[PDB]
Amino acid sequence: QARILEADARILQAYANILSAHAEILRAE
Amino acid sequence: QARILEADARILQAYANILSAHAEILRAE
Amino acid sequence: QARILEADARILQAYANILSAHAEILRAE
Amino acid sequence: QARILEADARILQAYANILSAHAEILRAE
Amino acid sequence: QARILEADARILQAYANILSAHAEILRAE
Amino acid sequence: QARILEADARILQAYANILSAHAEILRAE
Amino acid sequence: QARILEADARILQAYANILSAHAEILRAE
Amino acid sequence: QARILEADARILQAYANILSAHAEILRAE
Amino acid sequence: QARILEADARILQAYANILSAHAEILRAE
Amino acid sequence: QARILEADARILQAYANILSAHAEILRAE
Amino acid sequence: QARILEADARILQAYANILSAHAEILRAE
Amino acid sequence: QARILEADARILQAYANILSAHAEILRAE
Amino acid sequence: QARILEADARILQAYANILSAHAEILRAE
Amino acid sequence: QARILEADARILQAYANILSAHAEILRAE
Amino acid sequence: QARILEADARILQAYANILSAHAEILRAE
Amino acid sequence: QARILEADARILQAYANILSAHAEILRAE
Amino acid sequence: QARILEADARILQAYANILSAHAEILRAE
Amino acid sequence: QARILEADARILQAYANILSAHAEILRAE
Amino acid sequence: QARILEADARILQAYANILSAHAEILRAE
Amino acid sequence: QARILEADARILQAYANILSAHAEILRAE
Amino acid sequence: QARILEADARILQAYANILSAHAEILRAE
Amino acid sequence: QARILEADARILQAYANILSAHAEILRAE
Amino acid sequence: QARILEADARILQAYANILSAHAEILRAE
Amino acid sequence: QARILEADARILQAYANILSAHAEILRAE
Amino acid sequence: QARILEADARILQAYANILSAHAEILRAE
Amino acid sequence: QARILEADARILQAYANILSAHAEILRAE
Amino acid sequence: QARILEADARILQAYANILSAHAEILRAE
Amino acid sequence: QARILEADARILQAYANILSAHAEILRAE
Amino acid sequence: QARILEADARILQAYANILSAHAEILRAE
Amino acid sequence: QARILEADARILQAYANILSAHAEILRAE
Amino acid sequence: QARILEADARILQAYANILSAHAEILRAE
Amino acid sequence: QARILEADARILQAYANILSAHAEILRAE
Amino acid sequence: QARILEADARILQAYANILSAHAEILRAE
Amino acid sequence: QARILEADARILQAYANILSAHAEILRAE
Amino acid sequence: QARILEADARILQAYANILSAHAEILRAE
Amino acid sequence: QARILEADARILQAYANILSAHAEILRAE
Amino acid sequence: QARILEADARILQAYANILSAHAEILRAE
Amino acid sequence: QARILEADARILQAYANILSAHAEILRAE
Amino acid sequence: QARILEADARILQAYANILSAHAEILRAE
Amino acid sequence: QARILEADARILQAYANILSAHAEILRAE
Amino acid sequence: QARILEADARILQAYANILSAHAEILRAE
Amino acid sequence: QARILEADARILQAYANILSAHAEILRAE
Amino acid sequence: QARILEADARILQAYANILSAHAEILRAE
Amino acid sequence: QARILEADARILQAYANILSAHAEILRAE
Amino acid sequence: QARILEADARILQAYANILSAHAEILRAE
Amino acid sequence: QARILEADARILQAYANILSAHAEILRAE
Amino acid sequence: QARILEADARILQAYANILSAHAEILRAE
Amino acid sequence: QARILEADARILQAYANILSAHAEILRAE
Amino acid sequence: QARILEADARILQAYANILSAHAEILRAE
Amino acid sequence: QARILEADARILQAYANILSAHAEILRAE
Amino acid sequence: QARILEADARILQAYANILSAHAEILRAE
Amino acid sequence: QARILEADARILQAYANILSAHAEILRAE
Amino acid sequence: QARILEADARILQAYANILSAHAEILRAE
Amino acid sequence: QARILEADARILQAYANILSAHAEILRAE
Amino acid sequence: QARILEADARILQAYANILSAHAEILRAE
Amino acid sequence: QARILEADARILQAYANILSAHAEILRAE
Amino acid sequence: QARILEADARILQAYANILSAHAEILRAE
Amino acid sequence: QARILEADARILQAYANILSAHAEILRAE
Amino acid sequence: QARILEADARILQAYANILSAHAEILRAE
Amino acid sequence: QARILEADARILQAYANILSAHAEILRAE
Repeated sequence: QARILEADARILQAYANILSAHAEILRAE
Repeated sequence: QARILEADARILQAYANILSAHAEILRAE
Repeated sequence: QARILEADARILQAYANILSAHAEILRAE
Repeated sequence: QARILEADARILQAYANILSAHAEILRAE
Repeated sequence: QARILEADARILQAYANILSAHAEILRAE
Repeated sequence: QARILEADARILQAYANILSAHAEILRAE
Repeated sequence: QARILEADARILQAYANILSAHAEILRAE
Repeated sequence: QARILEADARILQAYANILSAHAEILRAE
Repeated sequence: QARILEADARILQAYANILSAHAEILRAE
Repeated sequence: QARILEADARILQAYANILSAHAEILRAE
Repeated sequence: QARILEADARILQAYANILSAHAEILRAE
Repeated sequence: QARILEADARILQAYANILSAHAEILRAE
Repeated sequence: QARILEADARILQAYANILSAHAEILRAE
Repeated sequence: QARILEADARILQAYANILSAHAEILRAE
Repeated sequence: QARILEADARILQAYANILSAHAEILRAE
Repeated sequence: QARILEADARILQAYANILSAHAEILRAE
Repeated sequence: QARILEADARILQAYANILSAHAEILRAE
Repeated sequence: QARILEADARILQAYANILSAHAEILRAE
Repeated sequence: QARILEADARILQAYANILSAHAEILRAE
Repeated sequence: QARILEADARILQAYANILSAHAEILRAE
Repeated sequence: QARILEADARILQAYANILSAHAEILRAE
Repeated sequence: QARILEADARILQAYANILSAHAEILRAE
Repeated sequence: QARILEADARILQAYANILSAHAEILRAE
Repeated sequence: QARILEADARILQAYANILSAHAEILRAE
Repeated sequence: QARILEADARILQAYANILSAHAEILRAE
Repeated sequence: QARILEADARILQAYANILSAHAEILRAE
Repeated sequence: QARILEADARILQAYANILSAHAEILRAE
Repeated sequence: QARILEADARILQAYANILSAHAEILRAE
Repeated sequence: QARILEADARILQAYANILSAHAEILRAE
Repeated sequence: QARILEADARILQAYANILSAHAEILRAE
Repeated sequence: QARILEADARILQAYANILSAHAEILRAE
Repeated sequence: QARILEADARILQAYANILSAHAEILRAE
Repeated sequence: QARILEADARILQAYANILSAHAEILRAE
Repeated sequence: QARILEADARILQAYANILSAHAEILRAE
Repeated sequence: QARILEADARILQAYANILSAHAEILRAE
Repeated sequence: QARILEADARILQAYANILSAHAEILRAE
Repeated sequence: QARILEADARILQAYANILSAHAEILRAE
Repeated sequence: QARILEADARILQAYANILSAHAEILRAE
Repeated sequence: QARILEADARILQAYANILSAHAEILRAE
Repeated sequence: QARILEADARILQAYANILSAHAEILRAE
Repeated sequence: QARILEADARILQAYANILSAHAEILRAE
Repeated sequence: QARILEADARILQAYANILSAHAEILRAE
Repeated sequence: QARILEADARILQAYANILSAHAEILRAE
Repeated sequence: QARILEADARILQAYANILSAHAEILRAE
Repeated sequence: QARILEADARILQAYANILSAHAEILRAE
Repeated sequence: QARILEADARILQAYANILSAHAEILRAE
Repeated sequence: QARILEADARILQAYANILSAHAEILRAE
Repeated sequence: QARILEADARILQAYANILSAHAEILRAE
Repeated sequence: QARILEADARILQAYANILSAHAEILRAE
Repeated sequence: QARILEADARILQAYANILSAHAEILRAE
Repeated sequence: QARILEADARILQAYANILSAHAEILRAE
Repeated sequence: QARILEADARILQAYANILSAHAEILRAE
Repeated sequence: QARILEADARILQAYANILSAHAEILRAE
Repeated sequence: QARILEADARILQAYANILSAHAEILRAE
Repeated sequence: QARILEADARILQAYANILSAHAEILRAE
Repeated sequence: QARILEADARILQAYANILSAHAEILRAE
Repeated sequence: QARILEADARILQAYANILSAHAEILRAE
Repeated sequence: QARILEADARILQAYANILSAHAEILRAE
Repeated sequence: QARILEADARILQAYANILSAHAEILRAE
Repeated sequence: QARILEADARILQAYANILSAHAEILRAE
């Protein structure tokens, strides 16, 4: 069951990467 | 029944890989 | 389980970066 | 867990920056 | 945790700046 | 923590300025 | 903390000014 | 703290002025 | 603090004026 | 402080005037 | 000097009892 | 010096009782 | 020094009772 | 030092009662 | 140290009551 | 340490009440 | 350790209330 | 251990409320 | 062991709320 | 043992909500 | 003189109760 | 003279109770 | 002379209780 | 002569208690 | 003088109850 | 002669207690 | 002076109830 | 002669106590 | 001054109820 | 100043109700 | 005598429920 | 005598519930 | 004698509950 | 004799609760 | 003899509580 | 002999409380 | 011998309190 | 021998108080 | 020997008071 | 030997009073 | 006012005539 | 006022006639 | 105002005439 | 007033006749 | 304002005339 | 404002004339 | 007044006859 | 604003004229 | 008055007969 | 804004003229 | 009306005959 | 009315025969 | 009425036979 | 009535047989 | 009635057998 | 009745076996 | 009855084993 | 009964082991 | 029984260890 | 028993250590 929690953590890390990429794209202009 | 949980964990890991790939593609430009 | 908390912290940091970028964009004009 | 508190502090600082920027914009006219 | 209190103080200072700006705008007419 | 009290004092001073401005506006007519 | 008391005194003085202005307006007619 | 007492005295004087104005208005008819 | 007592005396005098005005109005008919 | 006593005396005199006016009104019929 | 002021408050509350008794005289009719 | 201020509050509440009694005189009619 | 401030709050609430009693005088008419 | 701040909150709530009583004076008209 | 922060929250809610009372003053007109 | 964080949440909700009261001031106009 | 996380959730919901109140400030205009 | 996970879900839903409030800020403009 | 799985489902639905809120942010623009 | 399977169904439906939310993110663009 | 009129209204409502009771006598048959 | 009229109203309501009791006698059959 | 009429009302209400008790005798059968 | 009539009312209410007790005898069967 | 008019309104509504009770007497037949 | 009638009422209420006690004898079975 | 006008509105609505009750008397026939 | 009748009432109430005690004997079984 | 105008609107709506009740009197015939 | 205009709109809608009620009087004939 | 006839109607409708229940017994086969 | 007939109707409806429950036993198979 | 028949109806409805519970036992399988 | 039959009905309803609890045991699996 | 049967019903309902508690044990898993 | 059976029912309900407490132990996890 | 059984029930309920307290220990985490 | 068992129940309830106090220690954090 | 066990229960409840006092120490912070 | 144990319980309750007094020292700040 | 009492006496005499007529009708069979 | 007492006596005599008629009807069978 | 009482007396006399007419009509058969 | 006592005596005699008739009916079987 | 009371008296007299006319019409047959 | 009261009195007089005309028309046949 | 005592004696004799009849009925079996 | 009240009075006078005209028309036949 | 005592003696004799009958019934087994 | 009120007054005066013209036209025949 | 009850009894007897015939038919196989 | 009860008993006997026949049919296999 | 109880007993015996048959069928495998 | 108790005992014995059969079936595996 | 207690004992023994079987099944793994 | 106590003892022994089995299972890991 | 006490002792021993197992598990880390 | 005391001692020893384990865990950091 | 005292001593020693550990932790900073 | 006293001494020594640590912490600033 711990694998589900690790997968959720990885999903949230991917979401954070998405948000950081969008922030950098917005700050580009 | 534990195999269902392992399969769900693998599905979530695949979703995280999808999100990371999309993040890298977005950061490419 | 601590990885979930670290991911949440990273998500909130990304949100703060988004807000700071929007603030700088608004202050540009 | 302290990282969550630091992220919340950064979010609130970003909100304060937003409010200060809006105040300066309003005082411009 | 003290950073949260400092951020709250900054938020309240920004609110005071907003109120002062509105007061000056109202006193303009 | 004293910064919170100073911010509250500034907020109340701004409110007093708002009330004084409204009083002057009312006394104008 | 004394600044809070001074701000409260200023708020009450503003309220007294409001009441005096209303009294003068009423006595106008 | 004495400023609070002075402000209260001014508020009560304003209330007395309100009452006197209402008395004069009533005695007008 | 004596100003509070003077203000209370003025308030009571205003109340007495109100009562006298009402008495005269009642005695009019 | 004597002004408070004088104001109370005036209030009681006004009450006596009210009672006398009501007595005269009742004796009218 | 709190006793003198408390006695003044008692006198005013006694007058309030006078007025309330008169009111419930009117109500009993 | 809290006793003097509490006595002032009692005097004002006694006047409030005066006004409320007068109001319910008017209401009983 | 909490007693002095509590007494100030009591004085202000007594004035609030004054104003509310006057309001319900107006309402009873 | 919580008592001083609670007393400040009580003073501000008393002023709020002042303003609400004035409002329902205006509403009763 | 929770009492100090709760007292700060009470002060801010008292100011919120101030603003809401002023709002319903404006609304009653 | 849950009490400190709950008090922080109460402070932020009090500020939210401030902003909502200001909003319904604007709406009442 | 559920209390700390619930308090974090309460803090974030309080910030959400902040943002919603600001939004309905903008909407009321 | 269901309480910890439920608290995590509450934190994520609070962030969802943050994002929705920001969205309806943008929509209100 | 149904509670742990239900909590996992709640976490995933909270992330779904995150994504939907972001979507309607994009839609509101 | 129906509860475990129902919880599995809830987890899968939560993932379905994830995918649908992502889809309507893409659609909102 | 509001009490006499309210008593008249009570008498008429009592007669209304008489008539309604007679009606539901007829209805019960 | 409001007491006599209120007593008349009570007598009529007692007769109304008589009639209603008779009605629910008829209804119970 | 209000006491005699109130006693008459009590007698009639007692008869009403007689009739209602008889009714619920009939109903209990 | 109100006492005699009140005693008559008490006698009738006692008979009402007789009838109600008999009714709930019948009901208990 | 609002009490007299409210009592008049109560008298008229009592007559309205009279007429409605008579109507539902006619309807019950 | 009110005492004789009150004693008669007491006798009848005692008989009512007799009947109620018999009823709850029947009910206890 | 809003109370007098509201009482007038109540009187007119009571007359409206009179007319509607008469109408449904006619309708019940 | 009220004493004889009151004694009769006491005798009957004593018999009522007899019957109630017997009832709660039956109930205790 | 919104209360006076709202009372005027209530008076006019009461007259509208008068006219509608008269209309449905005519319709019931 | 939105309340005054909303009250004007209510007055006009009340007149509209007047006219519509008159119309359906004419229609009921 | 409407109650007896209504009870007869209830008995017949209960028999109708009997027959309908039997019918849907036959239908469920 | 309406109670006896209503009880008969209740008995028949209870038998109807018996038959319907048996029917949905057959249907559940 | 309505109580005996109502108790019979309650017994039959209890048997109906027995049969329905058995039915939903069969249905839950 | 209604109490014995009501107790029988209670026993049967208790058995119905037994069967329903067993059913929802089966359903919870 | 109603008490013995009521106690039997209570015993059966207690067993029903046993079974329901076991069921919600199974459900909580 | 009702007391012994009631005590048995209490023992069984206490065991039911045991089982429910264990269930909500499992649920709290 | 009802006391011994009631004491047994109290012992079992005390153990139930033990288990519930342990459960809410687990829940508080 | 009921006293010994009641004392055992008291000991177990005291341990329950121990556990609940520890729980609310954990909750207060 | 009930006294020794009751004293043991008192000792355990005293320890429970110790733990609760410590808890509300933690809560007061 | 119950006295020694009761004295031990008193000592522990005295320590509990110590801790509670310290707690309300912290709370009074 | 005596005319009201005479009218009430006539109403009660009419009620007595109604009861006597019903008694004669019942005694006819 | 004596006419009211005579009317009450006649009403009670009519009630006695009703009871005697019912007694004779019951004794007929 | 006495005209209202005379009108009420006439209304009650008319009601008594109605009741007497109904009594005579019932006694006709 | 003696007529009321005679009527009460007749009512009680009628009640005694009712009880004697019921006794004879019961002794018939 | 007395004209309103006179009009109400005339309305009640008209209602009494209506009732008397209906009584005469009923007595015609 | 007195003109409104006079108009209401005239309206009620017109209603009384309507009722008297209807009474005469009904008495014609 | 002696008639009331004679009626009470007759009522008690009827109650004794009821008890004797019940005793004979019980002794029959 | 007084013109609105005068217009309302004129409207009500016109309505009274309408009612009087209808009354005369009805009385014509 | 002696008749009341004789009736009480007869009631007690009936109670003794009841007790003797119950004793014989108990001794039968 | 006063022009709107004057226009509303003129509109209502025109409506009154319309009603008066219709009344005269109706009174013509 | 008794004929309706006899007809209902005959209908229920016919239904019982139907059920007995169906039972015999089912028992034939 | 007893015929209805006999018919209900026959209906229930027929239902019991139906159930016994179904039981025998089920036991056949 | 005893026939209804006998029929209910037969119905319950048939239900017991059904349950025993089902138990034997289940024990067959 | 004892037949109902015997039938209930047989029903409970059948339920015990059902439970024992289920226990044996479960213990088979 | 003892058969009911024996059946309850058998039911509880069956429940104990169920629990023992479940315990053995759990201990198997 | 002792069989119920023996069954309760067996149930508690089964519960102890359940707890011991769970303890061994937990100690396995 | 001693078997109940032995079962309670075994239950408490099982609880102690549970607590010791949890303590060892906690001390493992 | 001594086994209960030994079990309580073992439970308290287990609690002491829990506390010692928690103390060691806390002292680890 | 001495084992209970030894267990209490061990519990208190564990509490002392807890307090010493907390003291050392506090002295660390 | 001496072990309890030694444990209490150790607890008090731990409390003294707590107080000394707090004193040193306070003296640090």
